[PDB]
Amino acid sequence: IETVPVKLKPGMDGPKVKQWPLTEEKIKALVEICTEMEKEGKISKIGPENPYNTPVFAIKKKDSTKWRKLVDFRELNKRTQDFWEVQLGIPHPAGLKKKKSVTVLDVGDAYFSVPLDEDFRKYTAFTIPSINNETPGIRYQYNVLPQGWKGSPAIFQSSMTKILEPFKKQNPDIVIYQYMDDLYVGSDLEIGQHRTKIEELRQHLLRWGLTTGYELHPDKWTVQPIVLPEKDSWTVNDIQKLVGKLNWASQIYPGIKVRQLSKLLRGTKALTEVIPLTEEAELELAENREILKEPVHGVYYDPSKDLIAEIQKQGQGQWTYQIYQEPFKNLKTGKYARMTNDVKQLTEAVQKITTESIVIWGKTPKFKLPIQKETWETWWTEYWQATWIPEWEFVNTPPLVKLWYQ
Amino acid sequence: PIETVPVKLKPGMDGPKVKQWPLTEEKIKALVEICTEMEKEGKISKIGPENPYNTPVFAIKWRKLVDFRELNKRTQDFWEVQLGIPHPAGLKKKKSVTVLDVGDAYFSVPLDEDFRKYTAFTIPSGIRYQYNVLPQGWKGSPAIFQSSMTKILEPFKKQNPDIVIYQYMDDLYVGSDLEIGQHRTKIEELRQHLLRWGLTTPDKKHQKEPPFLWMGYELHPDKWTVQPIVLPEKDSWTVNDICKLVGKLNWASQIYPGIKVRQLSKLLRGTKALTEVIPLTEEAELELAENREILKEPVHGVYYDPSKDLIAEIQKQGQGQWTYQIYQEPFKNLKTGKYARMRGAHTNDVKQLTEAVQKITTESIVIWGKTPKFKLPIQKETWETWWTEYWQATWIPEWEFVNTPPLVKLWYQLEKEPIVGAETFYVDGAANRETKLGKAGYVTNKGRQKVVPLTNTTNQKTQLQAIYLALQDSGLEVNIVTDSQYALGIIQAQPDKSESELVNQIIEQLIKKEKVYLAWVPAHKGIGGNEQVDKLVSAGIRK
RNA sequence: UGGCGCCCGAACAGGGACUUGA
Ligand SMILES: O=C1Nc2ccc(Cl)cc2[C@@](C#CC2CC2)(C(F)(F)F)O1
Ligand SMILES: [Mg+2]
Repeated sequence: IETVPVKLKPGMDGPKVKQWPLTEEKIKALVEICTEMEKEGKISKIGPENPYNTPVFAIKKKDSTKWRKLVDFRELNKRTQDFWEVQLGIPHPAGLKKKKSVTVLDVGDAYFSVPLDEDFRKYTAFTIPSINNETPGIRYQYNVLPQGWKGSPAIFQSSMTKILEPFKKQNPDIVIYQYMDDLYVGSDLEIGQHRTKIEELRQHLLRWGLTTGYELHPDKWTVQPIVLPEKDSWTVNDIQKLVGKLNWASQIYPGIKVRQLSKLLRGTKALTEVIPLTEEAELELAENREILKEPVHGVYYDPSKDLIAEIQKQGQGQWTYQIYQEPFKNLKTGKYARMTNDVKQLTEAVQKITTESIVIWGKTPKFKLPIQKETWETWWTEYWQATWIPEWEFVNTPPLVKLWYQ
Repeated sequence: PIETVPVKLKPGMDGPKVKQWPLTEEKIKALVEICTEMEKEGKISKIGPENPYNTPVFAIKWRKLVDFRELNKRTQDFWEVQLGIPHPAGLKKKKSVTVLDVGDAYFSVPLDEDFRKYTAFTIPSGIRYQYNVLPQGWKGSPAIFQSSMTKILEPFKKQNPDIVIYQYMDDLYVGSDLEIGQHRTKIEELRQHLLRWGLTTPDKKHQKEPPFLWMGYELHPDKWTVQPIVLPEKDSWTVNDICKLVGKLNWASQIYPGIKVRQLSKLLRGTKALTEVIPLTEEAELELAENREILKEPVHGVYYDPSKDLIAEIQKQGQGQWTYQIYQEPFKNLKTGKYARMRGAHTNDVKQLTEAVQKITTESIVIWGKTPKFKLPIQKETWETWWTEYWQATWIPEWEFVNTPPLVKLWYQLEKEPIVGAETFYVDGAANRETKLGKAGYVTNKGRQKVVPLTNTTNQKTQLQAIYLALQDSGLEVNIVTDSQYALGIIQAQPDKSESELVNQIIEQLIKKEKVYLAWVPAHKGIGGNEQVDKLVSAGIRK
């Protein structure tokens, strides 16, 4: 095959990201699989000629024992953003988000059959670290399309369509969408039939040599709305907490009012004093209740703007997240109560949130993780199971935004 | 027979063309002698007319030293694969170890044929020379030599997996578990193997024996330690001396246990001139005396044993100082250290302990590639309450409780619901942005209002002051309603210490309280008594 | 002369809380 010329973003140089330290177990795994990759010709050892480097991690996908290489191409993806979005971007179908079942295959093994542009292999370089820096880390390139690089599916989509066209013709009701390395196969058939079609698709890929959470239910996803506390007797603290929550919610819902509620707190009263809601106050509170359940009016997805996902730790294994582009314009607010370990729960929440956005908007969000930068960077690879990696930043959660749910 | 590493300049740049500085009689005579010797050895070739490039050449017997500033910033960027160095704790016990100083290390690796012309020379009376080998001080010489040396050692390390070879800037550490007689024979094989590629290493007679002074460490075949650290016994201390003292005992902290640098490091704040005689504080003097006592006896580390599991016992030194002893066997510790750093203005023991654990985990992965089994001085229940009721995703790996006198615990806890029968205190404070004549006060449901003028206080300081008034004038149980997220955020974190003295006074007042509820109400919304407080604390400050 | 580590200070950008004025 002829390599597709890949041009880096003008005015930007290849990645030079430092390799994060890896445990001896991961380093041993990486050397075992990278030596095999070099033997097969997928990678080649390089000298100090090129200064580029992308951190490489080792993970274990769900329900798997063999180790899996996870190369962090987040910086390379940014440095080549034009190539894989406008030149060869993959359109996102708006149908799979409404499908009963959306299976997530792993077609990233078919990219290694496509050679990579020689002038671009320099930027796709990674170093395998050594414990205690005893020996120099092993430096490798990619003689074939790297998987986890957003440009490989764009280059391979020409071959992927030919692979899936015979399948899609016979199954027009299946919405197949690949983001980076997976293949989100959505269908409205029952669970029994849908798995059969996935097996048919899997057998479809094997005939071309493409060896193959795992299954999602987009139709069963509902945004968790803001719910105000309900009680027979209201204390001064309860009204104060309610007014503070409603006052903050006014930034999201313009129709929220706290006028009559504040009229109950006129003088200086004990926080435990029981305040009997007046008729006007009760009516206004009811008005706020029905506004909150309604969706945020005027909020629409803007493809140009990057999605931002904010996660809050509600405690007891419950996490609340909100996906937005502009502040207070939440495109989707949810909760990850599935959950032991805070980092394990946060990593699972990040992967679940990212997968939800991929099948809804076709793009991972920017994550505002409520975790220390060093704690996450050290333990996030022990629970990661997704081939893709989103962009995250670490923030200090304000105490009064954690009250998305009491 | 060494394969050259292709090199090229940065895009749009060309080889430097610098003027040669007229050398003196004693420099020119020596330089030509060096150039003639290297030329006869093939390390330099004469390219006068076809190489319109030049670099500054000077002598600093005489040793040639060319400054490659112009060429260093024009050559392609290299990847320094090994930037850090191995901590001796990460090494492993070896029965026999030898150090081979690679004579003419860089000068044995040929330079790229297309790049030699850019490293041109010029010596007055001139004569032009170019480097046929890796130059000294060049940007690519370290990376290229390490790559070239690594490829030279791979066919020998593969044949001798038992032998462990570590390569540094110039010296080559070849450790082995073989006997002295057998080890020397194997080292000769490496010396002959290296000689096949032209690399020269010293013989046994000209070799060095342990200890091996390496990057400040004094490495033995079975134990390691930092090089002898002697602290000055002077009377008057300057910022330069404190910087030397802090650095010297920071090096010792990784082996010597219980090294405190908190007080001495604080003396470096607010001082710029290095000649300013710092009046060493009693606390700083006390720490310095303790550090001197710790360094009285020699402390030797131990090498990593992969067959055993790492332990990491952490101790609390007080005042935000932590000490950890990473070990595998009892009382024989591979490495020690400290975590005196404070993340943020406000912290407590539990949050600091988690940060200290994370720091140990990060340094343990780089050194040993595995996290240790921590032995923290914090109760399991105490940690459970913290991380369960904390907004971060804090987590620490498998750890065990060790009962030491300085246990880690939460000095106070804020009630999750209003306290029945406790007088409510609505607290707020307004600070002028020009005259800084702020004001703080509180209003309670029992008609007990108070105000105290403040000076040189900020908006933030006044809010904390208003909280402090409520705790002072309340009983054991107090309900505090503050309309500021700054004060709420600080107190809700349950800090035990902080740089600010205003918050510290609050902490010592929160502990005395058996029950404290800190509520929050939006400002300017007329939320009951909070509106009244703003009237008192803004009568002559805000408008 | 370059690199790394620690500390101090300054300028930058963003991510927040808050005050005053228009
Ligand atoms: O594995 C080991 N064990 C060891 C034991 C004692 C000494 Cl002094 C040195 C080592 C060694 C090393 C090294 C570099 C710091 C100098 C060696 F490579 F073997 F030389 O690493
Ligand atoms: Mg105010």
